[PDB]
Amino acid sequence: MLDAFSRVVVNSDSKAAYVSGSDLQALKTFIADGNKRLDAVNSIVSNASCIVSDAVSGMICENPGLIAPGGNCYTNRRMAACLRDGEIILRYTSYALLAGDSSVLEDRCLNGLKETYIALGVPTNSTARAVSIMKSSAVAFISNTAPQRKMATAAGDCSALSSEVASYCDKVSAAI
Amino acid sequence: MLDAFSRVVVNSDSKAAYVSGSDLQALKTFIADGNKRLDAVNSIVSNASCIVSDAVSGMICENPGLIAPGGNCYTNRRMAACLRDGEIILRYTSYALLAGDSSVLEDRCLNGLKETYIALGVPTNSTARAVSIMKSSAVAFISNTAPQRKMATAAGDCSALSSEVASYCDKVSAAI
Amino acid sequence: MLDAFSRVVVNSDSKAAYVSGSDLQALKTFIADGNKRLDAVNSIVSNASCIVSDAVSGMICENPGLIAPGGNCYTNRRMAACLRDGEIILRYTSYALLAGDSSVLEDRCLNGLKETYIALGVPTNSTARAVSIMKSSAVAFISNTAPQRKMATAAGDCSALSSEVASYCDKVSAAI
Amino acid sequence: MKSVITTTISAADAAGRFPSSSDLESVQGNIQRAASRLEAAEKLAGNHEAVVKEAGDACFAKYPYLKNPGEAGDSQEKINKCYRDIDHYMRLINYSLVVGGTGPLDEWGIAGAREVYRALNLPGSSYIAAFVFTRDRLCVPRDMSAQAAVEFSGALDYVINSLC
Amino acid sequence: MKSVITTTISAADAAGRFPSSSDLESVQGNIQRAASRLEAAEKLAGNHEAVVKEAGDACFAKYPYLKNPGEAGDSQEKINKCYRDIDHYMRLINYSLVVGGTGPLDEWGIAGAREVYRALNLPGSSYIAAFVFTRDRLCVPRDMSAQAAVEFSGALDYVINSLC
Amino acid sequence: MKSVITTTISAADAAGRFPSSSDLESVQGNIQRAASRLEAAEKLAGNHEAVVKEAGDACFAKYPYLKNPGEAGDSQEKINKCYRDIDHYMRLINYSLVVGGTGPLDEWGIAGAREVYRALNLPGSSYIAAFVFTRDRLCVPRDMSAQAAVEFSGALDYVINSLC
Amino acid sequence: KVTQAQSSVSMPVRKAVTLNCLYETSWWSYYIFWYKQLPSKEMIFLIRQGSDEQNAKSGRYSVNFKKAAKSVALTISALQLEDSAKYFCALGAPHTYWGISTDLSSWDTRQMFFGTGIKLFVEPRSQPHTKPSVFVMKNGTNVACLVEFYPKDIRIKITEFDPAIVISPSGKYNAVKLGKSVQH
Amino acid sequence: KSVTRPTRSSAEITCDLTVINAFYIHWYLHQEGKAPQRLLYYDVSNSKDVLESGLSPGKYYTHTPRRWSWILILRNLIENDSGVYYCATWDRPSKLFGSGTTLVVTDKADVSPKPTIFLPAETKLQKAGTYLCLLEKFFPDVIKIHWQEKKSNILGSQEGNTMKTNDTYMKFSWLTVPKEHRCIVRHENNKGVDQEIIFPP
Ligand SMILES: C=CC1=C(C)[C@@H](Cc2[nH]c(/C=C3N=C(/C=C4\NC(=O)[C@H](C)[C@H]4CC)C(C)=C\3CCC(=O)O)c(CCC(=O)O)c2C)NC1=O
Ligand SMILES: C=CC1=C(C)[C@@H](Cc2[nH]c(/C=C3N=C(/C=C4\NC(=O)[C@H](C)[C@H]4CC)C(C)=C\3CCC(=O)O)c(CCC(=O)O)c2C)NC1=O
Ligand SMILES: C=CC1=C(C)[C@@H](Cc2[nH]c(/C=C3N=C(/C=C4\NC(=O)[C@H](C)[C@H]4CC)C(C)=C\3CCC(=O)O)c(CCC(=O)O)c2C)NC1=O
Ligand SMILES: C=CC1=C(C)[C@@H](Cc2[nH]c(/C=C3N=C(/C=C4\NC(=O)[C@H](C)[C@H]4CC)C(C)=C\3CCC(=O)O)c(CCC(=O)O)c2C)NC1=O
Ligand SMILES: C=CC1=C(C)[C@@H](Cc2[nH]c(/C=C3N=C(/C=C4\NC(=O)[C@H](C)[C@H]4CC)C(C)=C\3CCC(=O)O)c(CCC(=O)O)c2C)NC1=O
Ligand SMILES: C=CC1=C(C)[C@@H](Cc2[nH]c(/C=C3N=C(/C=C4\NC(=O)[C@H](C)[C@H]4CC)C(C)=C\3CCC(=O)O)c(CCC(=O)O)c2C)NC1=O
Ligand SMILES: C=CC1=C(C)[C@@H](Cc2[nH]c(/C=C3N=C(/C=C4\NC(=O)[C@H](C)[C@H]4CC)C(C)=C\3CCC(=O)O)c(CCC(=O)O)c2C)NC1=O
Ligand SMILES: C=CC1=C(C)[C@@H](Cc2[nH]c(/C=C3N=C(/C=C4\NC(=O)[C@H](C)[C@H]4CC)C(C)=C\3CCC(=O)O)c(CCC(=O)O)c2C)NC1=O
Ligand SMILES: C=CC1=C(C)[C@@H](Cc2[nH]c(/C=C3N=C(/C=C4\NC(=O)[C@H](C)[C@H]4CC)C(C)=C\3CCC(=O)O)c(CCC(=O)O)c2C)NC1=O
Ligand SMILES: C=CC1=C(C)[C@@H](Cc2[nH]c(/C=C3N=C(/C=C4\NC(=O)[C@H](C)[C@H]4CC)C(C)=C\3CCC(=O)O)c(CCC(=O)O)c2C)NC1=O
Ligand SMILES: C=CC1=C(C)[C@@H](Cc2[nH]c(/C=C3N=C(/C=C4\NC(=O)[C@H](C)[C@H]4CC)C(C)=C\3CCC(=O)O)c(CCC(=O)O)c2C)NC1=O
Ligand SMILES: CCC1=C(C)[C@@H](CC2=N/C(=C\c3[nH]c(C[C@@H]4NC(=O)C(C)=C4CC)c(C)c3CCC(=O)O)C(CCC(=O)O)=C2C)NC1=O
Ligand SMILES: CCC1=C(C)[C@@H](CC2=N/C(=C\c3[nH]c(C[C@@H]4NC(=O)C(C)=C4CC)c(C)c3CCC(=O)O)C(CCC(=O)O)=C2C)NC1=O
Ligand SMILES: CCC1=C(C)[C@@H](CC2=N/C(=C\c3[nH]c(C[C@@H]4NC(=O)C(C)=C4CC)c(C)c3CCC(=O)O)C(CCC(=O)O)=C2C)NC1=O
Repeated sequence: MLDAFSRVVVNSDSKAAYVSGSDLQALKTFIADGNKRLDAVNSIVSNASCIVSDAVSGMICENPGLIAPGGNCYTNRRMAACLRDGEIILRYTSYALLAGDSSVLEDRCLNGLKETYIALGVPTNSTARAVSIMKSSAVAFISNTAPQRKMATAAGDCSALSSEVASYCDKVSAAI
Repeated sequence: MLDAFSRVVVNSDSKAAYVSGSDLQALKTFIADGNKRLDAVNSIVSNASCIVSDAVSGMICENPGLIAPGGNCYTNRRMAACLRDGEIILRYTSYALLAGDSSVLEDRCLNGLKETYIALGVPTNSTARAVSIMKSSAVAFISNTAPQRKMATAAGDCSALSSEVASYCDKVSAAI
Repeated sequence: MLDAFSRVVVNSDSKAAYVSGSDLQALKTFIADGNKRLDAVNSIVSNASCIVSDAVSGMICENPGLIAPGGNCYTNRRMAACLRDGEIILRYTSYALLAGDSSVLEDRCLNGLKETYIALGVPTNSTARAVSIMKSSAVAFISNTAPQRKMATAAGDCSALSSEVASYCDKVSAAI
Repeated sequence: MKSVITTTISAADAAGRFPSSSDLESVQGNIQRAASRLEAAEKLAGNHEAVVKEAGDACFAKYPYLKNPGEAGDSQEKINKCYRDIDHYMRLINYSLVVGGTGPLDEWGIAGAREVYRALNLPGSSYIAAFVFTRDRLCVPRDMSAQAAVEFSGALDYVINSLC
Repeated sequence: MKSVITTTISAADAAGRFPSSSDLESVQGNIQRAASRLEAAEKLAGNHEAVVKEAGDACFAKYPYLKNPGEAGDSQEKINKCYRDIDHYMRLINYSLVVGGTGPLDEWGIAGAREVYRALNLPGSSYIAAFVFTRDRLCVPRDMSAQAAVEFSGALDYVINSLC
Repeated sequence: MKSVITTTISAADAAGRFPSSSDLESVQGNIQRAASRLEAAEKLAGNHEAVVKEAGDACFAKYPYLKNPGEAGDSQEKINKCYRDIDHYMRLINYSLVVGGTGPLDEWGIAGAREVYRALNLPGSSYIAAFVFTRDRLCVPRDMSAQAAVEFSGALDYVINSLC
Repeated sequence: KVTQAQSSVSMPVRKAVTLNCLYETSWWSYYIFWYKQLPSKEMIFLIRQGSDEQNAKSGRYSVNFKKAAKSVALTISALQLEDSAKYFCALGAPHTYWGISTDLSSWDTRQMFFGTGIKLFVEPRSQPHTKPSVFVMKNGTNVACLVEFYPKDIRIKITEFDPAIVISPSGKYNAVKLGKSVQH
Repeated sequence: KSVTRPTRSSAEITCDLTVINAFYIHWYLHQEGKAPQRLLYYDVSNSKDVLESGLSPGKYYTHTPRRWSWILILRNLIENDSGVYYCATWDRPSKLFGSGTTLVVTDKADVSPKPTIFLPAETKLQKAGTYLCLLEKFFPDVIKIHWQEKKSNILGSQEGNTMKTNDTYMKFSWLTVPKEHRCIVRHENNKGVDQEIIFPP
């Protein structure tokens, strides 16, 4: 897997170039925002069960056909598989957020996930809805705008990290 | 794998319905014919070697090219594999007869059997002929009409179980 | 495996006691010397092959029977096994130094090493000599008193880490 | 689906052997016990709505705290979902009685149930209370025969043990 | 025992390599965050009895039904065991803060806690309520510095997530 | 690509867990040490041509036999390939300083380098001479800060140990 | 089935009116919805009352639900002038998964049964009688006579059309007679 | 808001439901004297129409002009088919409803609303006048007259009732002005966009 630094190095390696000043300054910005990034990852992981359960429950509430017989969330086995998949997707999204790069997510969760879901009959629209609710809740936790759970952090702007989390979730949605 | 009772349950679960009176009556009929079904399974398994060997021999005698060089029954290795695969088909047919449902047959024998035989070069028509001779011999043993074996059973009609065995063999033949 | 903090926690857990003030102060001293500890680990690992070759060559020169026929360092296969074992012991000693605890060394290198060496016929005296020469070289590198290579570090007393390295190597010698 | 027939056939298939005397003997046991099994299943199918109502009422009576905000029964929607869950379990018990084994329950209501209930803040004690009430409410010979009662109470006890 | 040091050393050992730049960097992170997490550990160790008392009181105030007969906490011994369990969890949280990772929690309070609590009819919601009260009750810097509070609330949220 | 972040994330993924306190702590160590290792990377990227040429000159001065026919460097093409290899290693060292781990070196310059150099008759002693000269040539604070020098020399020593 | 027996109820401003709606049902759990249809025919949701919930309240809007009597009559309180509409007692079971027919429908296919509606007229409050000022409007062979008059009793030739009496925002009445005097 | 179509024709019932995650779209008919009743609901995912029991297929079709858009199609219109139609989808607390369009089915002229304008004595008396705008012989009666300013987008304007003249309808509105207040008229038949009338000081 790769991180932001590993991504910069891989990009530089393509041109046989030592890491340029612009890339070095970008990674210095990454480090200077590293405390904010750790804040964001802590906010996601400290509410991971909250995020996943809320997203799956909302996906079910908007689409009660998922829990109807023949639906993909009927059969507590399938329900637990759905909650597990939401937790796995959020875990790899948190990995990507911590790393600053989506390589871990794309290579270990999204790699072959679409065809796996198609073979299993997992509805891509419902999965995308669950991932989008996870995105909204995770972004709210990054920005500390969750109505029912506020995590104390020093005042600042983490819109870059919220946008990064949204980008990882959009990558998850586009992969399927 | 599913039996007749589990097949009824699965059909009822697709409707989120408790097992209806009609399905319960069908399963009660299955139970009332259970001794006949056990006798049918005993008839098949007590002559399984005879059934398989006779069917393979008839398939070869009708298609002597099978034991010719390049034929798929030439090479005692290939003959043993043919007898083994015929015995496996009869074993899964007997499983289906005992269970009253073809789920075990398809899932554990017929899933990918056509593709496997195509890859191996196993002739589909000769395999179908062997399966059909197994069908006729097994049907005769169910109805105790086998000219060279009379299983002592109480007098009655086992044509339903004979038709079930024929349907399982037809499912095997259509799978390949 | 346990580190110094994990060791303190395990010791406190035996009494069902929260980590005491004295233990917290000891771990704070560990942290304050943490830069020194990283200095020492870097000094060992940057000269790991140096140390291993120093030790194995000295053990062979002191006991030329090791490379004589029937000796345990004759046959390049056995010689490379000896070099690999020296490297492994040094690697686990560096793990213990970095962790500030012998747990990793005891559990993953020394556990059963004596009986393995006895079964293989590895001479415990020669192995102990090699480990002691590794101890001398590693101690010299910790204190930056190696005659041939010096590593630039800020002036300070690293005798505690040198004694820790010596204790780990003597624990290796006691195990064998 | 875990049943007598499927268990014996799976064992024979794992051993790669034709159905033998023991397999037919087990199916004979299926035949003999099917009377009580299907009696219990038919009674449950015919009276499940009242049984489910009683089980849910007992569950919420023993645990009124479920109606508190932030708990599982904090709204009529999820009170109805509790009753629907009890109906799902009773339907799976009906399926188990029809099948002759815990197969339907194992695969559709028990597998992953622990993870779902932990993730959704559903205390297993509430399900256990509903099923215990259903088990102890059963009356012989008023509700069913003694052996049908044995099958029904065995399915309920299996669910309870899966939850506790 | 999962910590920074143990994680990096285990990774290096799995790859069979000497400690490298990344391992020393991770131990530097141990050094950097030790001040905050050890301040949290010291505060928790010095005030654990009152913290545990408050957490247990909040747990039993949220769920008075636990005092009903047949429930966890229907006897004074069971209430004392509840407070002792909260004390055990707070001690493991102190151990996690000292260690720098969830190692002590994972091995000594979390692993198998699911099976233990299912077997003994211990609702995880009660533990969750106690730890949520402890987390929300913490004040900055009245109780501890901002970063010590971050580590303490992180350990508490880790326990909560292990329970939900 | 082995680094602090990749190591901790890979360990958490192997254990199937969210990033915990230890993972964030290791990343904090990455934050702390990034200043030194990125200063080293910047200096090496800005002065690599002189460093590479000078390491190559040292390598061929210590081993003038490499110019003999049949040896690596017997032609100007092979000498230029030697300097290009030293440039590749210095670029990989720059990458290692940037990522904070030996990842780039491990995967792009060290893995298989043993087989390549044995097959192409490239003695490891020549590379070791070049890198030892580069390591001992560095001066503090003359070329970089003390800790940038520590990281640069650590990368060089890692390469040397990979070659010896 | 929903049975709103009475329509066109009248109640003054700043008053409380109870709209008595009944229902027939075979559902164990259900919800009762109260919609007002605006003159723009915009069906607007007001309050939701379920079968197994405490009597619903939405500030001004409140419900007095019954289970055995099946009387879920909505009560409006402190009526404003712009509260007159056609109020519909809607019986549906959206968020219900148990206690309905055995169909394979996921409650998103379930219809909301309506009563025939009850129109509410918010008459203005009792107040001293007001003398109206009268202007007769003419532009292009068209005569319109607009008349501050309470109660609705102003009691004002190619063609003359029905006068339109409306409740002014001033808590009074204003009327227009359009055709091709004072009596209040 | 109104759709007038001859008998034995086709009527298009669009609506303004901006629901994105919809799975079913219900079409309610309020025939202004009975209860609003469903004719069918549109299975959005599978694109099926479920007509209620006793009906005949080919009477109602739900068209999808865009993504999240629906239109009810009525073949061989009859007068009984006249009424008000809503597209209804369930929301979390309730069932959301569109603004509702009125379908009047006539057997088979210029039925645009003809603006008769009465520019107003009152400013001498109460220093506050009123502008009343009359619209006559339009079809259908379904119309919407509200008054706005040239500077902003709905001023409280007194609205008289609608009256059938012979077979078309008449309606007026006035705004007790305490400026150029315009009189927006929304009708089916207009000069395509909805109507509008200017008023000077
Ligand atoms: C590292 C990556 C990683 C993943 C992301 C998952 C992906 C994944 N999901 C499932 C399996 C499944 N996944 C789901 C989940 C879904 N059902 C829904 O209704 C939702 C829309 C959706 C989640 C949001 C379900 C229901 C199953 C079981 C399918 C079945 O048995 O029919 C399976 C098959 C094995 C199993 O059942 O566990 C796999 C590999 N697993 C992994 O290891
Ligand atoms: C490539 C190598 C190879 C072999 C070695 C043979 C082996 C072989 N033999 C037979 C088949 C047979 N083999 C025999 C032979 C026997 N009769 C006797 O009296 C003796 C006991 C015995 C040898 C002396 C008989 C009689 C059959 C026919 C069996 C039957 O259908 O009853 C068959 C089955 C197909 C068939 O009917 O031909 C095979 C594979 N075939 C091969 O392809
Ligand atoms: C150890 C396992 C085991 C079995 C093998 C069966 C054997 C078995 N079969 C039947 C009973 C029967 N068995 C058959 C079978 C047949 N009769 C025919 O003429 C057909 C050729 C054939 C079809 C397969 C019939 C028709 C009956 C019904 C007779 C009756 O019930 O009186 C009975 C009931 C008593 C009896 O009638 O003898 C039993 C115990 N049951 C078991 O528990
Ligand atoms: C059974 C088979 C077997 C062999 C094949 C040899 C191989 C072998 N050689 C050496 C050891 C050695 N071999 C050499 C030989 C070399 N000197 C040079 O000038 C050249 C570069 C090179 C020969 C071309 C040297 C110099 C050492 C000692 C290394 C040192 O300590 O520096 C060692 C290490 C032990 C020791 O110090 O003796 C071993 C295992 N030994 C065995 O037991
Ligand atoms: C994780 C811990 C770890 C270790 C510490 C080693 C321990 C170890 N060493 C050997 C094996 C060996 N170890 C040695 C080493 C020695 N010979 C001498 O003369 C010296 C005195 C001494 C080293 C100082 C030799 C020579 C062999 C090979 C013996 C043989 O094959 O006969 C073996 C058997 C397998 C093999 O040959 O690789 C093992 C498990 N391996 C591990 O995985
Ligand atoms: C990620 C990698 C990494 C490391 C490798 C270390 C490197 C490192 N070492 C020290 C710091 C030090 N390093 C040493 C080391 C020693 N001095 C001697 O004279 C002894 C021979 C030797 C014993 C091992 C000492 C004594 C200090 C203390 C000086 C100080 O802290 O100012 C410092 C603090 C600042 C400084 O003074 O340089 C740092 C960052 N830390 C890291 O984060
Ligand atoms: C399929 C499973 C199944 C059950 C578990 C029962 C459960 C059940 N029991 C009763 C109803 C009843 N159940 C009993 C039975 C008893 N009361 C006692 O005090 C005795 C210990 C015991 C045997 C006399 C009685 C007496 C009633 C009627 C009064 C009551 O409601 O308790 C009712 C209400 C409807 C009715 O039967 O009148 C239901 C649903 N019924 C089923 O169909
Ligand atoms: C095939 C078998 C099968 C089941 C057995 C059920 C089990 C089940 N229940 C719920 C979901 C739920 N189940 C309940 C029920 C409860 N309310 C209480 O007061 C009690 C604690 C508890 C019953 C005793 C509640 C309350 C929820 C929703 C949780 C919430 O978000 O509030 C869910 C998640 C999907 C959903 O929201 O419907 C599932 C799979 N469903 C199935 O498909
Ligand atoms: C190690 C963990 C740790 C905690 C989680 C707290 C938890 C805690 N809080 C209080 C007790 C208290 N704690 C506070 C502090 C605060 N109260 C608020 O309402 C504010 C949000 C916040 C900062 C102003 C106050 C004001 C009291 C006394 C009043 C009360 O009991 O609420 C006490 C009893 C002893 C005391 O008076 O301090 C304890 C143990 N203390 C700890 O040592
Ligand atoms: C090992 C664990 C570990 C962490 C969890 C972090 C915790 C941490 N976060 C910040 C620091 C910060 N944390 C945030 C976070 C946020 N603030 C907001 O208002 C947003 C809602 C949110 C976006 C995620 C911000 C904005 C800062 C910058 C404040 C500063 O540097 O002064 C700092 C720097 C000093 C401080 O402010 O305390 C630290 C140590 N670092 C670590 O080493
Ligand atoms: C990123 C890695 C990096 C290094 C390894 C150095 C390596 C290096 N430094 C110098 C350049 C120089 N560096 C020094 C300084 C010193 N002289 C000594 O004897 C001490 C060891 C040291 C600290 C006092 C001097 C005196 C020169 C010029 C003379 C020379 O070439 O030795 C040169 C010669 C060319 C030049 O730069 O002008 C080279 C190759 N530079 C880098 O960019
Ligand atoms: C009853 C059926 C039901 C649900 C379940 C939810 C599900 C849900 N949660 C959301 C969105 C969401 N959910 C949470 C989590 C939530 N906030 C907290 O502070 C805590 C502790 C939470 C645990 C539940 C957050 C933080 C958000 C971000 C947006 C927000 O709520 O403000 C969103 C919006 C996603 C989007 O923007 O597209 C949905 C649909 N909605 C429903 O109708
Ligand atoms: C000489 C080349 C040769 C063969 C070999 C056979 C092979 C063969 N066996 C059959 C059919 C068949 N075979 C058996 C097996 C039979 N029962 C026993 O218990 C004993 C010991 C048996 C072995 C001989 C049975 C019981 C049947 C059922 C029909 C019947 O024979 O009456 C059929 C008829 C299939 C059909 O109906 O389409 C064939 C072709 N025929 C050939 O021309
Ligand atoms: C010719 C047969 C022969 C040998 C081979 C050596 C082997 C040897 N090396 C030692 C010890 C030793 N070896 C090294 C490594 C060495 N030092 C450096 O600075 C670098 C770069 C090195 C690469 C070779 C160090 C650093 C020490 C520590 C003691 C010292 O040399 O000061 C010791 C002493 C161990 C002890 O103290 O018990 C011995 C015996 N001696 C012999 O008689």
